[PDB]
Amino acid sequence: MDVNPTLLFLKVPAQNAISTTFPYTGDPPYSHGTGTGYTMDTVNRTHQYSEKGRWTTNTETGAPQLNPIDGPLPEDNEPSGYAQTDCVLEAMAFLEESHPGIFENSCLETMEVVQQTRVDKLTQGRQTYDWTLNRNQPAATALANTIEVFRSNGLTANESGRLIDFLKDVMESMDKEEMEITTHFKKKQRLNKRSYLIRALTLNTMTKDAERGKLKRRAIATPGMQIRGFVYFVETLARSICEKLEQSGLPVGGNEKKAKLANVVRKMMTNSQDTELSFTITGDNTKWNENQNPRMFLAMITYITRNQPEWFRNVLSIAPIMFSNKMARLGKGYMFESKSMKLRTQIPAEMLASIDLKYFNDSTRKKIEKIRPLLIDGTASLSPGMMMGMFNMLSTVLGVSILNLGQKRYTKTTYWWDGLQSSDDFALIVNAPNHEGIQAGVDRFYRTCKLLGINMSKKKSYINRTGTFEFTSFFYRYGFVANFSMELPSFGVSGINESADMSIGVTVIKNNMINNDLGPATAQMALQLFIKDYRYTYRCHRGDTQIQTRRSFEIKKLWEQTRSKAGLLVSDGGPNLYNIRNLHIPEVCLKWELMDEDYQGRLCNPLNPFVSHKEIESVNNAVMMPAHGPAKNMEYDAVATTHSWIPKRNRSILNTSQRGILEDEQMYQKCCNLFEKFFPSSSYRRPVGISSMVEAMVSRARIDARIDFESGRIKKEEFAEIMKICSTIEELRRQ
Amino acid sequence: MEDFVRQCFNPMIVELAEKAMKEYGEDLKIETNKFAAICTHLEVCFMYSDFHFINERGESIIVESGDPNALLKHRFEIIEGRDRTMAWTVVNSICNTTGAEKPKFLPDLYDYKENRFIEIGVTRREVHIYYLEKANKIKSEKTHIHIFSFTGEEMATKADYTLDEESRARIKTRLFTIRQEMASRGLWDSFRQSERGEETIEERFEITGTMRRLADQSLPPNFSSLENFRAYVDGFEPNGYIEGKLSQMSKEVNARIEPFLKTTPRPLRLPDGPPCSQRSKFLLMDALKLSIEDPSHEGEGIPLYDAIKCMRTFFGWKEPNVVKPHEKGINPNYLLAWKQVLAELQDIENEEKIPKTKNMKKTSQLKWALGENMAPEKVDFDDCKDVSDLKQYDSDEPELRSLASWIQSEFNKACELTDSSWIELDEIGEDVAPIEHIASMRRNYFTAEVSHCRATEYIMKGVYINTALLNASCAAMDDFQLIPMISKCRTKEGRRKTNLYGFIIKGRSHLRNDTDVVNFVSMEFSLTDPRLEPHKWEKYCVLEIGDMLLRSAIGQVSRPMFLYVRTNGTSKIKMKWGMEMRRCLLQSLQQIESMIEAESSVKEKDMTKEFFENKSETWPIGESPKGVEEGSIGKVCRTLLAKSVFNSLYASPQLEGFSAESRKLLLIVQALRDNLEPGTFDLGGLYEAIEECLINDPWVLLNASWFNSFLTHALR
Amino acid sequence: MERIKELRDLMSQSRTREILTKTTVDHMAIIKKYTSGRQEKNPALRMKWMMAMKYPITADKRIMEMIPERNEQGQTLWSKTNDAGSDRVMVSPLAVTWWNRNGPTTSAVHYPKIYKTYFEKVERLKHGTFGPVHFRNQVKIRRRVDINPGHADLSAKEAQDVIMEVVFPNEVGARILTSESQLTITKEKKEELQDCKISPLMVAYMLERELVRKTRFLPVAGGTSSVYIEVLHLTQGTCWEQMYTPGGE
Amino acid sequence: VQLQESGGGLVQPGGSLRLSCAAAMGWYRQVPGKERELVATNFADSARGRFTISRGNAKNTVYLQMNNLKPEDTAVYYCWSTWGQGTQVTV
RNA sequence: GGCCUGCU
RNA sequence: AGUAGAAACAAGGCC
Repeated sequence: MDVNPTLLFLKVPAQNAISTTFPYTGDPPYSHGTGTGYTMDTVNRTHQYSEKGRWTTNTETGAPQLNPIDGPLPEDNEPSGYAQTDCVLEAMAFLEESHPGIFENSCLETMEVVQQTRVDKLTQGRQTYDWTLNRNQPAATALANTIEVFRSNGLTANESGRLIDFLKDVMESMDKEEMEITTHFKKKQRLNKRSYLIRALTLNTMTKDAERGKLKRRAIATPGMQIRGFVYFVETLARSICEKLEQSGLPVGGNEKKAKLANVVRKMMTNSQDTELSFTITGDNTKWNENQNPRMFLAMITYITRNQPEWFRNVLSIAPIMFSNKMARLGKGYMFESKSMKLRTQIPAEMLASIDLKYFNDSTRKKIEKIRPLLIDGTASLSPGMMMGMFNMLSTVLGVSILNLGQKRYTKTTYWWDGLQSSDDFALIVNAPNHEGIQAGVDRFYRTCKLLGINMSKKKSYINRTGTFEFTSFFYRYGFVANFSMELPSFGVSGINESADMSIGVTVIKNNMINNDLGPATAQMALQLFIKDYRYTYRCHRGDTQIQTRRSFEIKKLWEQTRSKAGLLVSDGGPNLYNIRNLHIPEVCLKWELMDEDYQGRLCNPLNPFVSHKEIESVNNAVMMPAHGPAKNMEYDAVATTHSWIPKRNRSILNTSQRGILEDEQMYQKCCNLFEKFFPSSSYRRPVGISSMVEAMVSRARIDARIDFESGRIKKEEFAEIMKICSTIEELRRQ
Repeated sequence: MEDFVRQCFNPMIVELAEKAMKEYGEDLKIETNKFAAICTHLEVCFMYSDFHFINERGESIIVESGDPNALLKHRFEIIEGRDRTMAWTVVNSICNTTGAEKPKFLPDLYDYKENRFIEIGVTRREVHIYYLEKANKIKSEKTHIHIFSFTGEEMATKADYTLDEESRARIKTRLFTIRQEMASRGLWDSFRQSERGEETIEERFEITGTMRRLADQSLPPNFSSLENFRAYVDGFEPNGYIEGKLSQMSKEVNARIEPFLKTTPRPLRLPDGPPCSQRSKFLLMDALKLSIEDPSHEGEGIPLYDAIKCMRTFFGWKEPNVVKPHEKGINPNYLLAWKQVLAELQDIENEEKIPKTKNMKKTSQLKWALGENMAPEKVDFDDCKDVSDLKQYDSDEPELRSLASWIQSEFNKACELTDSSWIELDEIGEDVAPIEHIASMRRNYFTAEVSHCRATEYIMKGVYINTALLNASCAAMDDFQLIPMISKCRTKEGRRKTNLYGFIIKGRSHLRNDTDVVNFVSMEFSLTDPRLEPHKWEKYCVLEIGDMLLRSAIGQVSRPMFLYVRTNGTSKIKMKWGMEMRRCLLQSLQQIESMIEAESSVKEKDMTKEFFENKSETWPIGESPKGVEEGSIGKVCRTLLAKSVFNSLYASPQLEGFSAESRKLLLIVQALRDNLEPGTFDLGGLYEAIEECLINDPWVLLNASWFNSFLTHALR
Repeated sequence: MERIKELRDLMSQSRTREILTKTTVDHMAIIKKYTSGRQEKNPALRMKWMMAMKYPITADKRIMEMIPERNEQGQTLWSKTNDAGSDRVMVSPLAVTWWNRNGPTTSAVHYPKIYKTYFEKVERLKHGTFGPVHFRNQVKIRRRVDINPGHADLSAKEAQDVIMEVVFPNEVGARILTSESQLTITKEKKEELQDCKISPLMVAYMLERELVRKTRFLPVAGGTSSVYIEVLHLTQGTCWEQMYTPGGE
Repeated sequence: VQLQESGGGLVQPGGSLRLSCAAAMGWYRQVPGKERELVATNFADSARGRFTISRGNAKNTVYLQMNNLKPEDTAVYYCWSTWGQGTQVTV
């Protein structure tokens, strides 16, 4: 007899055992080298899906741009980006009519937010492409570098501390004859108008790793800092709009998505009488981002912001204006090998414009030949369409408009449709009195989608009777069925620290028990395995064992020293008291009454040199990138113990010409620590104002010395010493 | 008027007033009389506060110039002259230290004698109105208020004047100096009434310059300016434009539904080529175990001593010789490496205490076997351009290979029971709730079912091997290290036992990226002759190292005993994911527990015990030439565990792609079997998407064969 | 005394003097987050990889003067080589366990008073009473429920001023809290935590967690109470219901 | 899947009977005083050697050939894939 | 041969 | 050689 697990589906329905079809127990695919090939392929594919448009050359950037809008209507089922302006404007108008007051309200709240938003909001972001160094750097670092360059060039309106003023300075920088940047190898280099325009309109391309569910790798993009404020405002407007649309599912979580899917299916099927047939289409959109033209987003926003202050319209329109002229950096480059001479070489991507094509294979040779005409200063113009879901929410708005355009008031026919859209994925429930009606409805829906630059993937889509469908790895079969294979990768040690890892693991087990219908015995097994892996990872074994490690000696002496050994934490080699009933309690508090007072005091000592807290945002928040989803943050319950240390940093900056960044880091951190000691609320509430550091610090020294004498340790001798030391630092700052 | 503040007042005050001007964001060129008025207010604040000191008594000491001493205390300490944030900082600090009441508006000074605030304001109008005006602005105030006015008069409540009168003569002399100096200037046409409390501003975000031209090039094809396009949008109204283009659009743009029937789906085509080879990092079906029967636990003990003791338990060693060559390497290197390992093992046996971890010599043998100094040296392009052989890295579709029957048998025997328990679980909090008791009983049942399973043994082998390899790579980055493959089990009798499959030599492991490869050489004992399925051992070199005698009724077999030696490699990501193989247990048993719960939701009672003991219900878990064979729930547990283990062992992008694109077709087939009239828009496209994932991986090809068999058995 | 002294020492050196002079208060946050350290994409892989090194964690410089450089057998506990972009020094994990067996001891009696939420959870569970498990299909319907069982009927911003006035009374600024509920909360949490020396930031964070109301969407069947939602994993399942009554009731 | 059993009836002990079920497959039985009993899919102990299960995938039929029947085989014999209505066998 | 780094 | 698979590793750089 030959064993075959798949035959199990002959008795258990597919959805009731779908977890077996998710090989999420092995290493996910990773990219190894450059992503330049993928970037070039994506650029060429985006440009050839809109080949029948019209070509122009921008007078500012001098780059060739392709406009397919209002182009010839498609005559085949292949992907097409020839969106029609009038059709999309009409779709938005119908969306407004079905939801009166949506645009005006959303614009009002967006106007409030834009005029009260601060610059620091831009620091709350992941890697961004700093143009000062032409590389990806943390959002805060890139923002600081750009602000420094602007201030050195004379653009100091951002000193007002307002994001709108920062954007005003950004736009004013576009009209400057010559800017100056700094490079280390420090050298001051001058950038002319066109070079700075291209550096501000460019995107950095990388390869996406840890992407499960496809054989081929893809490319993703990261924009600069000049354009992120406009993107933030536009996405704020789009989120405020989608929050008023029940057909959208992008700005919500997973459980809300399931609830809305259940509600829509029940509404569609229940209202349908015996005569009407119902069919569900589990649709995926092929080349979703490559076929969405930024000009059409400009049209949608300018229709949304009608009868609004002109400044609001301008600030919200700046973003799509820059995306329509966006450029993409090709990537890291290409690495060559010579086996005859036994050597390797790494050529940067910027040489692709001039480098001969003898080194490249046929596929890459043709890709380079096709993309060369669009190369301007080492970057390729990508006007026709978006690169990687930067305007997720606006795309969801367009899809929701398409969905609502079939409310049976615009169809003008017996058939009708509804459903749920989340960018690149949708479920469409279509009802009609007969199979011919369903066919006509789906055909018209597809045709209308093709008029908006949205394509339906026929290969990854199928239609059945309502009651069974899929949506973003959620399988609905007369009710959503748990999978538990999507969350399997999150059952190990997170990698934050000991206490954080313990709390995160127990909380993940608890949550997957609540949401993903994890069984009790399975949860107990998960707890046991997690504890085993945790002890084997942090070298913290039970203590009563003879497992020799680098940490087994101190742990054993602590074990033999303690009297009530049941109170020792698993991190210190103690027994595990966790169970299904204790999954919502931190380890420290669960073992509090069992700890010896000496060990308890040594553990939770504020003066410990290991605990370090930076800001209110990073107290008990851990960023865990979930499998098959975007990066997410979780609140984990933990007590600040000596085990809450933060791990070592990379330390490879020491071998790079960018070595002075560490000295600047140290000096900035010293100044920030001094300010915090002067202003204790610096971390919890970020200080605001327009004065400089030393003014506030010296003046508060004055006052605090005064009052702490009026009652406290200070003495006249010390108070006068502080006053004249303040005068000394004053005259020092003078010179 | 600004010429006056250019001339008279000192710098300190003028820049203080300029920063106060910047504070609330209004411009000085439009209205300057406010600047002069508030700078005079600030000046009176200083001149009233300074020159006034106190000592340990009350009765302020007044000195025209502060002498060098610790006695420089100031009688009145200023509030204004600071930012709003700091003004409120001082307010709150004074309230919290003085125990006084917090005012709602900005004071100007604080004093000790009377322990309270002073809000000085000198207005153009006479005092006896401005005083009570600001008083009714401030609610129930105990802070004393004192104001002057240009005529020279003073006033205050309580008839209180807090310090010397010569200072006030100073104040009013300053005051009339101001007055009869404007007399020379001539400003009272507006000086009395120049500020009325204007607060208004319009936000301006103007598109101009280059950024405007960009806006003119981001419009539809037949538009010339953003102004015109916005005017058109504002004037646009729906007039049935989607219908016109829908009618005009070609009818070939359709989404016709192709019915999906029993005869529609065709079997997935498998690639053809040379048979598929073995990819695992260790032997799974052909492993052999040398044991000692020690009482130590899994992690307890020292590796090298245990390995040597286990190997001394076997007698019959012969001089090793080549049986099956690598067919691409230098087998004599493998032979010499094996003999070197034996020699150095003896060398450890001789000395005092067995080292916890041993380093081996870097001979040419393992230099070749571990791929040392073979990475091409990195150079610059400007120095290597004329080399004809210089080209890209080989980037093409992997070699095509057809499925072989060995993977099927390997999976078959990976789901079989064993004579040992390969899982020793940790401790949990004592169960207190009845649901916890039910969970514990279920867990005990599953552990009894799966512990005696080759899948669990493979899990432990992989976890231990990858953990040791990762730790050695991170610790001994430079020097080759010896690691014996150890796994500890428990017999049916209950006696604990150790097992030594072989050895792993880890090489240089300077791993920077998650994809960087660490090469090692693995040696494992076995009894399976490699002359029967040679195509499964394409990358192995197999020697003959001894003879084994296992008790059998046919005299005694005296079988040969071979050594499978190969060069393999891994990476940080692969090591990390292989050291988390225990979640296969989770996956499998979560599936089984979901089955049990779903069935128990029907009958209002827990159904675990009868499922595991009666074994009446069975699921299709394989096909025999006679037909489909069904097994009890325990066999399903073992089968799913083996499937998860093989997923973790043979993981690859092919597996992910095939899994997704075959789950799609499985859902379609399930819809067909449920009588839900399934339909497809392009089924050939889906088939081509599935078939492109099957290239050379044995596991994915076996999964595809299983899928074809399931289709054949289904659709009936 | 000290604080202004390192201020003067910083201003002595030209670079830090320039940083202090030209940098405005508003930019405080930016430069504080200014770092070359990228946020890790795969934390688990490197935590499993770094812990195999010697000196894998980081600690303040003060550790060099509280913990000896080596333990009894000579295993090093800390190193004097500083981190990449900080003055902290890299140390071994043993320095943690050492601190828990011979490090300085204090009075942790006030931690229960600080971490009110967690200890209240423990007390509620310790006195809970379980019941029989009933096996029947549960119709889990998704609903919006409040998870925090100690929220004082305050929002984030609404309680943020209360938290500042409780911890940072001087940086409150204009705000003086009007609602009398906030008055009593301030009084209680002021007199209760008057000398607690854990940290201002952690105290503020835990006060925010305790007082601020927070809500999330979850699949529930029955219950719906704040105390009954924290144990939602233990009382409700796919095909079983476990009757439970927390200690509070 | 719908299923119809044929071939049951009244028989002598030591007699023979060929059940057939028109539609993995098998045969289970139910005596008047009990629940379901496994017959064939592999055969149960009480019926092994006496009874043979076979199928014709081209006719879509599973057969149960019963020989040397006992009074203890008296039951409703149900086919399955989905359950038939059962055919009465009385020995 | 000596020393530096391992997400920069 | 080996790992791996649309491009890489099989140490890097600095003296």
